[PDB]
Amino acid sequence: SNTQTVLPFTGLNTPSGVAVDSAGTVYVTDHGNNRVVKLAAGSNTQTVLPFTGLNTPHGVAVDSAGTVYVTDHGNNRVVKLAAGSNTQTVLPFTGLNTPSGVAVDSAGTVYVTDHGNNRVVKLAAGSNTQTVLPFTGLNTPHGVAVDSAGTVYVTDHGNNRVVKLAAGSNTQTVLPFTGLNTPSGVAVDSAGTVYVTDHGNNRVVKLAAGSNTQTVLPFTGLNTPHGVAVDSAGTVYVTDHGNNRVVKLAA
Repeated sequence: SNTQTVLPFTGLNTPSGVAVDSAGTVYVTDHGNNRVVKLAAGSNTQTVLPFTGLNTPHGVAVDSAGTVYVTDHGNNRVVKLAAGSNTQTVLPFTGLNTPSGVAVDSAGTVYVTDHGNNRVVKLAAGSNTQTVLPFTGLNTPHGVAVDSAGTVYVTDHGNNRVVKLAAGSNTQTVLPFTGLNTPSGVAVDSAGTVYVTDHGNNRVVKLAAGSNTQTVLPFTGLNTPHGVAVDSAGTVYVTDHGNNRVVKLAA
């Protein structure tokens, strides 16, 4: 599409993460206001999720049941809220330092970019002890995403690259993105297309599987975009952080 839509969130300040569930509900981390807000598809009014004690929250993810996972970055913790629940759960990660991105796979495993420790950790559903993914040489990583085979994608923000790690592998792969001037958000769709937000170039780029064709999505007027999400219809959502808005663009 060459039509982008500003979602009717209101009063955002320096928003970071965005996520979209199978029903089309959109969640955004309104980082500068210490809140997480959501818009149901077609809804006119945003609602603040009843998280408690959030401080400069960053990443957000949502699973198939509508559970919302948020990196409570200012508190070095990750919290989740089941749909309809008023009582958040603090996930039992340990030793986090300014965590950023969060993702959740089909098995309910939660992946967190432990940005301040240059590592990515994961926590299986029902487990109380995280594992460290064997990425190497990361520097201030930001976003994280996971596909259906369990392959994990991380934006290695400080090294201006996007790297991926298959489940059970020791060798990470640098993806053939070009001209990145520091990446932030990442997402992956069912076709294996990888989407990245490019901070210094104020743009969202996607990488087609196999061909490795890179295309700049025709968003316009972006200013320091942060989070990116993609829904089942292929529509791309970006947190336009510098402009305090969330924008979407159909394929």
